[PDB]
Amino acid sequence: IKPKIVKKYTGHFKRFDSNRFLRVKASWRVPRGIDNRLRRKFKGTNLLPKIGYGSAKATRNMLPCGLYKFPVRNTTDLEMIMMQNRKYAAEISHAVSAKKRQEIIQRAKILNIRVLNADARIKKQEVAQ
Amino acid sequence: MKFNCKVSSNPSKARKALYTANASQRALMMSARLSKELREKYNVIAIPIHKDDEVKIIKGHQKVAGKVTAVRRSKYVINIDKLTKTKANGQTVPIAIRPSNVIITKLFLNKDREALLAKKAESRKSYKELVAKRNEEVAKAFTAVYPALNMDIFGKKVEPITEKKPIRIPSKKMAEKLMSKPTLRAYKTGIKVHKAKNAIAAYKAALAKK
Amino acid sequence: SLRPFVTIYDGITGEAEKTPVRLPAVFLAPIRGDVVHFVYRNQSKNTRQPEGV
Amino acid sequence: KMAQGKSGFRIAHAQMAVPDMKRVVVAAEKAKLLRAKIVLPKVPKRANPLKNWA
Amino acid sequence: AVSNIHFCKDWRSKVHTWFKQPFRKIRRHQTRVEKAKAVFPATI
Amino acid sequence: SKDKNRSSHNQSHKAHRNGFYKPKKSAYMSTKGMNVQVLKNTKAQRKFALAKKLEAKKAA
Amino acid sequence: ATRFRQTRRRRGHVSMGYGRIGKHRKQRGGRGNAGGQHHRKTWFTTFHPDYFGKHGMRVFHLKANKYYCPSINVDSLWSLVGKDVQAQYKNAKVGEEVPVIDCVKHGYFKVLGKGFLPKQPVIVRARYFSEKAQQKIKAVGGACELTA
Amino acid sequence: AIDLDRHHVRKHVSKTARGNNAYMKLLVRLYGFLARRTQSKFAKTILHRLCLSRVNRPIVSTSKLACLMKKHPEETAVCVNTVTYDSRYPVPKMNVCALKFTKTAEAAITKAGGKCLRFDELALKAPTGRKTVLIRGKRNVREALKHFGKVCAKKNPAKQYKGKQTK
Amino acid sequence: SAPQWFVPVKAGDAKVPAYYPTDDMIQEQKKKLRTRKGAKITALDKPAWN
RNA sequence: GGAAAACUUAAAAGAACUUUGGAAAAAGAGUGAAAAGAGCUUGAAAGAGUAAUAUGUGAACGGAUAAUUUAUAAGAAAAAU
RNA sequence: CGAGAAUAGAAACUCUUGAAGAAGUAAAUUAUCUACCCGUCUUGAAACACGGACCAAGGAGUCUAACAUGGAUGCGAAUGAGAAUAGCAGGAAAGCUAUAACAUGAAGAGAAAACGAAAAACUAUGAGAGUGUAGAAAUACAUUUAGCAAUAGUAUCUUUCAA
RNA sequence: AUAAACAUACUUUGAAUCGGCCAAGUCUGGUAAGCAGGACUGGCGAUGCGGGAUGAACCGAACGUCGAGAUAAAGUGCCAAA
RNA sequence: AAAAUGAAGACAUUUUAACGAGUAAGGAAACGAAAUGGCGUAAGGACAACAAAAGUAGUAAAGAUUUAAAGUAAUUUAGAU
Repeated sequence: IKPKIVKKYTGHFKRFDSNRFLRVKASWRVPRGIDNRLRRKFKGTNLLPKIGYGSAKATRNMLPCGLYKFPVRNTTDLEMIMMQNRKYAAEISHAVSAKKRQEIIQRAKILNIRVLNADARIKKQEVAQ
Repeated sequence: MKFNCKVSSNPSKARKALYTANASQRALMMSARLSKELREKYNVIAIPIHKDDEVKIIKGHQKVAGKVTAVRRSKYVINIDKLTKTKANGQTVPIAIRPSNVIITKLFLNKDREALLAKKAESRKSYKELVAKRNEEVAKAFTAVYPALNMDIFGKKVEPITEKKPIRIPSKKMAEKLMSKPTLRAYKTGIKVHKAKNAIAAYKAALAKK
Repeated sequence: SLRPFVTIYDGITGEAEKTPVRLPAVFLAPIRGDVVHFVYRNQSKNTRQPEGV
Repeated sequence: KMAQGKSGFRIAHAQMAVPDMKRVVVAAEKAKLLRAKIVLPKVPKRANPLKNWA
Repeated sequence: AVSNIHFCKDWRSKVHTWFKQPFRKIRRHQTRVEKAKAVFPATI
Repeated sequence: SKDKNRSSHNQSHKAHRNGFYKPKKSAYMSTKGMNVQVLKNTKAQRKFALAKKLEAKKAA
Repeated sequence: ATRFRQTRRRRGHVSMGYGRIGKHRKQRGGRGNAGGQHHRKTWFTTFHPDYFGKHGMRVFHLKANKYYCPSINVDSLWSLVGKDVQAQYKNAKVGEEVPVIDCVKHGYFKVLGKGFLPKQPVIVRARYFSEKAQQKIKAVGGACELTA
Repeated sequence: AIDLDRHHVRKHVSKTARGNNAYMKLLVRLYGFLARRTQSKFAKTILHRLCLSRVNRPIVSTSKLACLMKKHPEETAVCVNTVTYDSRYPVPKMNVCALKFTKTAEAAITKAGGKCLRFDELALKAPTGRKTVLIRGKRNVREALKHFGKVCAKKNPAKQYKGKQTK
Repeated sequence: SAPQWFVPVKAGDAKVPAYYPTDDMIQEQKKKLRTRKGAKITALDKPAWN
């Protein structure tokens, strides 16, 4: 069972004039200029973030697989989402070593918890093995 | 903790005093431990290293033994004849070794190491009699209050108190209402997690009994 | 105000002392997080050493 | 009693004597002063009587 | 309220800070103790 | 640099946002500056009624 | 707490909450109480209507210690000794011992007459007395004593 | 669009105890439940007054409790505020329920034979309010209220914040 | 009994906590994905409701 | 009056011999855990060079909607009596 | 013929496509529609109005002192006394203790001398609590009592030439 | 008569602002002015959208993100939907 | 906004109804039915494997370059080098 996750706008809200100057990054900033084309909602350039774009509360922050995210740093972190394995999914942190990742992956299979980094930091077993 | 106001616990001032230490104080820093055979003969733990002293390397790639050919107090290193590297074109050069990674096996004792090894021996004995004197007074006080017991009970295994008397205080009812939201959700999560761990152990025990 | 009894244990032998001691009334004071936060916010700045360019 | 080692300081009383809400709830239920719990009725959706015969 | 602040003169060089206050206590106490040691009823 | 002198434009719209504050009832009940003899008559009766009331309160 | 100021909520707005037409300039009409009679006159008139001028006579070297005279009303006399002492001597009269409420020891030099006294005799000793204070003390059945 | 008189803004009534005091929050829950279930105007009044700020919850002294309770002998004064002690006048016997009792005020009520209840004990004894006398303190006796307004006014002048050369 | 959320699986001789049951008392269960019943079969002479 | 300029490695073990070249250097070889190769920890943006791919009549860039190409990416259970 | 009401009545499905890559998403290109240079003073700028070649890093409501309002806090006719300062353990720029000078307030008016507050108050409207009846589900009417806050008006009292 | 309980009455603290411009079944000075100055209202400023080819003010109508349907001003030979 | 429920769920509770343009300007923190909600930089005090070895780290940290995902957005998360 998994609901239909509907996104109202799948594009990116890019900062105005970010495509013309390299000093203006693409992270959004509301234009406060008194003569700004975008902030006056001219035809053609009237795309600003609003609360109306917010996705449905039921299907918010939900990964495409149908579950949520729950970062783990060791095996004991998995024990917090073993009652909710139909709701959460383990996501090993980026700094966790390869030796510790095997223990988490091995235990999470025991507890029937999905891991979203199941093929992360794997050894060189890709050629000649 | 340090209680002397004259010395400083600043890492920046510690390193600076190390790099600007004169030749007199650079010799005491270059000290190595005596081997088991030499420790039993002289009852000395460590002495500053010397030329023609034989040592054995205990940390590093090669644990060879040799004779100290150079003590370089400016670099804070020493040189061993055995440990050398050929300098590409064919000639060999010594490899520096920190004195703390070697232990002395044979001593070069002309006339002053006899003075030093003797002086460092009486110091060891005089401190042992001081520790012994203090350790007997602590024992003398402990028995004066617990005559049936012995001071040796502290060096053995400890048996915890198993009694679990509870106390009724009219604040346990509010304990969850005195928690902030960040720390209440963590407290209740740990409760729910522990119950699940306790429920599985109960289920496992039934199968083991079965 | 019963103030229940509190047991005193021996640290060496582990045997509880035969005479319990009543719970002092300071343990029934109101537990105010806000008032503590007021005081702790202030007193935590009292160890600071002067600085300046 | 006023403190001896802290002149002028006395332990305060909480805003409530017994900081528990349960004993008051059971007293009014015993005294039959509380109405019954209410579940909000399901509000029917608007229909078109000119076309929906039901 | 009509403000009355006499800051129009150079107040920055008129500032006296009491950072030596915790150390005055130790200094005076050590002299009081040393006085009694020297000749005890001199600090009487 | 001549400027416009005065305009009533937007003054009635401004005046009706928080509209005309009527006075309270207590504004029409003031008696300062009334007739001198009428004030004397009213005070004489009030002092007579109050004294009688307080005398009765003292009896009971 | 500089993280709770308004500067942190106005990062991004150009004028930092001071307006575009009327900028935030150095002065807004002078330095201090300037223009007390020219362009801030409507301010001093409105909020300090007696700021300018002179009144009363000059005292070249005032002695503020000579005007020091703490005062206590009659209704607050018995608090100087306590409600427990007051109840102890509640049923006394002329002839037997009555507590003496001295006020100079407590720091009050004058006794004024306001409020009511408990219907008991008392001996009030102070430096100065009021005309209505002494009436209320004597009517209750007490005495007035002077000091210094 | 639609032509309204005004747009919906937050109503300026408090509906919870201000601050983080755990006990005052518990009282709001206790009387929010009582007002909702019993549907009594008394519990609505206590719930409304518990959510006023400190400045709007003025104190009532034992002198005012004594006078207001004179013709109410077997009654319980209910004041949602601190109760201070008027040392000038005697304290009769009375049962008072209040948020806080001053050390000197509580000892004066207790010694005279009265009882100093809190707001949980009152809800246990008179939840809907049956032998209660609602009492609140004066608000206009604050020293701030003197200085509000224009002191140049002809009718009710203000009180002139003092400062430089205030003759 | 077992919690409703607990579906034990065999451990490949790996490290498991003290509370987790061992292999000898774990019997695996086939994953079940079909929860809707199929269509019924009626008489050949009668017409379908659909 | 009055600046700028910090960092190889654990250790110089700072390539060392051959071929091409007038020489500087380059290509091998070698040291080192790793060139980190002395313009030496990492190495961003602006600006170039090489490789792959795509587009084209007096600006260029952005947005909505589709098409084409490429990439990502959803499963091992199982019917009626 | 027949509403109400009473008695008996029945819905569980198909086909296509997808790990030989379904549904969606991203990037590039093409096509239709659409799109004037940002910041700024200005009634009004895309402006033939000014600054801006490009990138990185630095870059502008801060601190001290006095007052007021307001939200949380402690105590309450008191509050503070981390005023100096004097002690304690511990070695401590931290912590604790100090029947204490004083600061603000408890009393106000007058330039000053000289004074220094009750008829143990009154009137109006107002918060709350019961009882009964009824609709009948909630809830509405009648009656008894209470008079807080607040606003206004008053009698009385202190000071002033004047309230 | 009609409307009005997120009604009504406010209290305190404070920001910005007082260069304005336009239209008209209006007026005064002027030959007149996209000139100067006023009375009442609505706008622009602070405002995008559909229409007038283009336009600060005109006409319709004032804006959370969208799907479908009737519409407004105004249009229906092609650009351009009819 | 109003009803309902309420020691802890969770998505800052459930239901119903109305509403949502905007320059200058305002809405400090906290406030269970919360008197606007949040993201980011650095430093200080605590918390971070509850059975006596208790956050991550040479089985690869920080940083950098990119590929994808979550969020209306500020930004966050993970893979590869």
